[PDB]
Amino acid sequence: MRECISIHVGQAGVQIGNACWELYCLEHGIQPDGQMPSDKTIGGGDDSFNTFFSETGAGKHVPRAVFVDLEPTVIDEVRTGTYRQLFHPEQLITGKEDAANNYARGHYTIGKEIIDLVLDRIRKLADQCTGLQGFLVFHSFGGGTGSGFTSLLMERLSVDYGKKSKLEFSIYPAPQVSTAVVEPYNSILTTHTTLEHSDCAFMVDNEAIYDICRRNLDIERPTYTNLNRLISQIVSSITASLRFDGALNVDLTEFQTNLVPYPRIHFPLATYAPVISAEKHEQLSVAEITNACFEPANQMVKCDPRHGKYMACCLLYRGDVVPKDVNAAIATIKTKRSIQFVDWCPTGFKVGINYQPPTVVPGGDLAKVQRAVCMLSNTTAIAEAWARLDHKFDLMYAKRAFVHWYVGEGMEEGEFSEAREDMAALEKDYEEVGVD
Amino acid sequence: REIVHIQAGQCGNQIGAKFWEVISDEHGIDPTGSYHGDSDLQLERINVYYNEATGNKYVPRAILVDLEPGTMDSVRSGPFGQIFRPDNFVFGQSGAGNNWAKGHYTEGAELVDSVLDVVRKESESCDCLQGFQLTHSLGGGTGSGMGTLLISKIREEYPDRIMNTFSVMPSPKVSDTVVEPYNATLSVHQLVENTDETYCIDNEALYDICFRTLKLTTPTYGDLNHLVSATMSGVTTCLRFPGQLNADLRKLAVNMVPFPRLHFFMPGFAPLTSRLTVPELTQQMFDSKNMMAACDPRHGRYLTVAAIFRGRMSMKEVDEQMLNVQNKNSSYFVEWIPNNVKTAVCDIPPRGLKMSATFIGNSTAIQELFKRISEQFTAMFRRKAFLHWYTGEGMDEMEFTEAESNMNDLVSEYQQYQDATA
Amino acid sequence: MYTFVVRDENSSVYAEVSRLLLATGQWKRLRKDNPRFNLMLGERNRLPFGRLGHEPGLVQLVNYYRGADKLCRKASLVKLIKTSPELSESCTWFPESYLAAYNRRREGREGNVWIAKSISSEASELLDFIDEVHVIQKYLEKPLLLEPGHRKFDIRSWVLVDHLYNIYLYREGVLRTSTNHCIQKEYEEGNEMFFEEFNQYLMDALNTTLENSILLQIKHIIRSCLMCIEPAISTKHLHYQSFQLFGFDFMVDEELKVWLIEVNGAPACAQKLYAELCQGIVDVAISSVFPLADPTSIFIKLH
Amino acid sequence: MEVIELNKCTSGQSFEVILKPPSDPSLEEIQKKLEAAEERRKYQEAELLKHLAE
Ligand SMILES: Nc1nc2c(ncn2[C@@H]2O[C@H](COP(=O)(O)OP(=O)(O)OP(=O)(O)O)[C@@H](O)[C@H]2O)c(=O)[nH]1
Ligand SMILES: Nc1ncnc2c1ncn2[C@@H]1O[C@H](COP(=O)(O)OP(=O)(O)CP(=O)(O)O)[C@@H](O)[C@H]1O
Ligand SMILES: Nc1nc2c(ncn2[C@@H]2O[C@H](COP(=O)(O)OP(=O)(O)O)[C@@H](O)[C@H]2O)c(=O)[nH]1
Ligand SMILES: [Ca+2]
Ligand SMILES: [Ca+2]
Ligand SMILES: [Ca+2]
Ligand SMILES: [Cl-]
Ligand SMILES: [Mg+2]
Ligand SMILES: [Mg+2]
Ligand SMILES: [Mg+2]
Ligand SMILES: [Mg+2]
Repeated sequence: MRECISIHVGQAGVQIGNACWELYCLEHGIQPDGQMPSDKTIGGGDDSFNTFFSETGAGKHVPRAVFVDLEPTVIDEVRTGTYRQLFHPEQLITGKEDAANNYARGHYTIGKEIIDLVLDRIRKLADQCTGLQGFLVFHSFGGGTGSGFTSLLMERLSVDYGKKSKLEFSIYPAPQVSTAVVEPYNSILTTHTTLEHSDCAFMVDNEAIYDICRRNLDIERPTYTNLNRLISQIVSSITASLRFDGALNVDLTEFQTNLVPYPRIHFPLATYAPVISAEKHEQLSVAEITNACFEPANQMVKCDPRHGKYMACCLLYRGDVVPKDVNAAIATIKTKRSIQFVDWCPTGFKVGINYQPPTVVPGGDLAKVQRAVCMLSNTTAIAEAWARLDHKFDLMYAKRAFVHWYVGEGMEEGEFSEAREDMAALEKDYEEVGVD
Repeated sequence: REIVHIQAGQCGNQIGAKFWEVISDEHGIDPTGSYHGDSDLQLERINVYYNEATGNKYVPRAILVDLEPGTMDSVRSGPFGQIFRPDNFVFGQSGAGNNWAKGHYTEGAELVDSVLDVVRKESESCDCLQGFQLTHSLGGGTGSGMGTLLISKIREEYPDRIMNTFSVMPSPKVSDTVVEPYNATLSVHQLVENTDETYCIDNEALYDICFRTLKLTTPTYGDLNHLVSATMSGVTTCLRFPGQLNADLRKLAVNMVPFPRLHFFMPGFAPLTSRLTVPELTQQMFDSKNMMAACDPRHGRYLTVAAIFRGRMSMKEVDEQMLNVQNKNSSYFVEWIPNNVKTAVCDIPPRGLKMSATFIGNSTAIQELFKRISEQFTAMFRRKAFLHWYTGEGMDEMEFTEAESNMNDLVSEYQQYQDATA
Repeated sequence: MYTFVVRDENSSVYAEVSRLLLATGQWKRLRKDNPRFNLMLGERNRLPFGRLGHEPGLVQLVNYYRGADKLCRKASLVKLIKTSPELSESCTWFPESYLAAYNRRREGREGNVWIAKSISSEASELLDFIDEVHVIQKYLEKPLLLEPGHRKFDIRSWVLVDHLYNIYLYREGVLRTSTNHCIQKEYEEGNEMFFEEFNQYLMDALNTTLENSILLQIKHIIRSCLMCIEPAISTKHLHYQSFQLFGFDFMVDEELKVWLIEVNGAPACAQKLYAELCQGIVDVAISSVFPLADPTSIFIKLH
Repeated sequence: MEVIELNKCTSGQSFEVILKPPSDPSLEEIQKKLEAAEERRKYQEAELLKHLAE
């Protein structure tokens, strides 16, 4: 049993982190006080769930997590919330004053002040591990902490744990719920600095999540709480293989092996179904939920895979599913849909089934379903999201709008252009592997 | 976290005094400093503007400054007068004779360290000081001259904090003395360099609103101030209550200020009508006839915009209405700052209203207000008219020339970005 | 009110469409690069589909289908037909396109002219012409000729595909006669014969009609080509919506069999029809998505 | 449609189905970066104070 350490950075990372651990607890029968009746080896053991939870002699199950934010508002909520007994105070780290939606401020100015404390706390979790796999890092692209501090951390994590895997869950900025005009700057900057240090990053576009919440949960104006409960489902599906007995994506290094042929092209598209309003149902079948994995309207990022090429594709089912029904679903889909792989990869699907249905938060917005699926597919279509972002960047940067705020914090203007050029090369890379 | 508020001169203490009356009410703090509200939202971020004393008393983190005791005697007598920390009244006797030089160089120089002593004491009790907000006029002597002296000195002692002002601009329509253009031009020069955000409150505009809209035959400073304190409530709502957008002074600045010198904001309030749907608020707040700076936004372009809706209403309907005005008048928003209009909602409305909207615009149209003050300044300065009041305090003509030049430069800067295309 | 941008100042057709939208007083033309538009009349190449449908509160519509080039590129079309089971290796109405065929055909005297572009009977003669990517397709050789004149021609049809993937055939087509009007311009016609007259000729000279001998086949071909790429280009559940105007080019042989030559993704129009077609475009393709305030269709819906 | 590597546990199963065959900085350098940015902030702060002293 090899441990996984989760790290939540910035408001978005922290709040998503909150929802995930709530779900994990519900999924494993861990109560908020930390006790886990179904768990028989008190104070230890090497079960699958132990990859995410350590245990104390008292039988408390303790997330292998760290929460970090440059201001205490969001984390204070964890400290006082439903699951406050889960966390050791040393796992929650707060500064006094935030990054003000300024990458340079989060990375250079304030990051420098707090990085060693964060690394110390992580080391304390690492030392408690018999065989650490690596890290899962949750953050926004747009926030000054989520962007700037996260990239500094990722660099330092490469130094202190060079042989370890690092996976990201990244919130890509959407004006619909955006709190800042400069989020494109922070996004390109953090992507440029983090690229060489991340092995696999799952982008979640708030625009996509927003629309799924309106359209399928009949929510008129989704809040972060709505958004995060959905996002947590998707994350739970992705991390299930690490926390339960299984044979697919069973350690972090396998996420890369199955999904990332080219290191720089390490952003898999996630697609999830079914999302069903709890305020109403006819249970979708294997064929249907699987077919829904190819509908843009169900993706974590709105783009058109029909006009791109696949490099790899995993299907992750939870609930009442047998291989038979999956293969039949695939066959039918292959002949009615546009699915072109890069001609230097096999046209196939790695498939994982977990008999336990998705769990839902009591009195949440999601309905219980008997079967669900999350498709991870490395497609070049996701570069659409890079192109949109890079475009917004170019509009502001051509007039240097807001640039003084970043120079003001000690960053050189030249870092803007290095970062943009690296993204230009990243768009080029996608172009080649995907265009005829 | 904590903000430190300063009010300087007659105007500054008069709007300052109304501002505390208004927000003290919204937060359920009576004139004795005691809380008596029916909600936690009131007390959740109350520390941004109030210190806490024993007996669960709340005391404004406010410093009152004047070179003349008149207005501060009036404030200590006014309704909420007893709420202010008596140690925070700092005043001279001489006055400033509506003369920038006296406020900035002579009479004011003598009093400034006493103020900084109180400023310091207030900053040392702060868990994490955000920065400062100053209220004042630019047309007089104390608020204008001493106020900008305070600002420079504050910046020297706290160079990494945010400096925010509410600056009342002079207008002939509502004028006390002929030298207001001089005092204002001298002051703008300081503001361009030493503040991060300045809400430009145009007395011309406040008058036109009291007269043409509110249909008031004889607008008084009392009327003018009701508008100002309502606006001040609105623009600080994001700092005082729970919210995601522009929740503190620095995040507001990063969202609203694309270029360091272009930080002069055109505020707006709705409803305003003589003797109420979400569409109604939205149309009015963007209406030139609602702007508290006397400028036509249709004569320029918005670089950035913040809108704060208050009260219980449909978030869905809010979002819709905003996206309409924006997508329907998309010619007036610069194309090279994507998504430059940000919106916030707060469930608590101001006193006496079901809902209200506050508008905060960074428009290039603002250059009109500076061009106006520059024209008035130049009419006199060509003939060195009334200069002796200033040269008599030690100032040289060259210093007037630089101020003029720098303000003219600011105007040219706004025009540059009004002509910029993607 | 509705907003649109114009990113192809050369498009003859949509230049007229913009003229009508404006003349509706309910459409504002925004600047080329203003992203807050309802309707994009996009550039003929490198249209940035990736940036459509991501503007909150705006329903966005564009006048090109992404992927439709698979039909409108000589070489792409051939691949599509050859390798697409519902068109099939052996398809009735498309001329063989790309040696084994050159042999068979020059095995007997019967043959053997082929045309090539991006005409000759000897293979090497134009096979060297190329090198000195192209397609080679049988040159019908047995064209249907008009009298008087004993002359060849081709038929152009205009097809509008809306956001719902309804397929609309403009009731008016034209014959370009002797074939391009650009080459020719370099008979009471102007080298353009329309349907009224050509139907008459068909009745006069051949005792048949346009609908029966030719139009049926045209409808079939159009419906077949477009149904084939529907799953690849449909915008049914996409974050933005497409419509597009196509020009199909046909050749008719002496046995009155219709042959597909190509499809154009950016067609012009008969000068006299610009009015009627363009108005139809705004009616079925635009006003259907963005309705105005407060017939006799010019289109044949193909189903 | 070859189905390979079918593994079965009590909590589900996994397998692969195929349709068609296949047709960085040191601690040192980081510290310098942060320190250089810090010096640049200090220089700008020193210029401001110098200006204020004038
Ligand atoms: N999905 C989701 N997005 C969030 C959440 N919180 C913030 N965001 C998004 O993240 C971006 C803002 O960044 P934050 O994470 O709040 O900023 P930060 O990391 O705390 O950095 P600071 O600027 O110092 O506060 C915007 O695009 C928000 O819409 C959340 O809980 N869920
Ligand atoms: N296989 C073939 N058999 C007989 N005639 C042919 C032919 N291919 C092309 N032509 C003739 O050449 C003319 C134009 O050819 P073609 O359509 O392939 O190129 P083109 O793309 O230059 C102009 P457009 O795109 O507007 O149709 C046609 O009008 C037709 O008369
Ligand atoms: N809106 C408003 N303007 C004022 C008020 N008092 C003075 N003014 C304006 O302020 C300027 C005079 O400055 P004042 O504050 O009286 O002088 P100071 O005490 O020397 O700072 C003129 O432009 C007046 O029109 C007030 O209560 N409200
Ligand atoms: Ca155990
Ligand atoms: Ca590495
Ligand atoms: Ca004296
Ligand atoms: Cl290691
Ligand atoms: Mg935040
Ligand atoms: Mg006065
Ligand atoms: Mg032709
Ligand atoms: Mg062509």
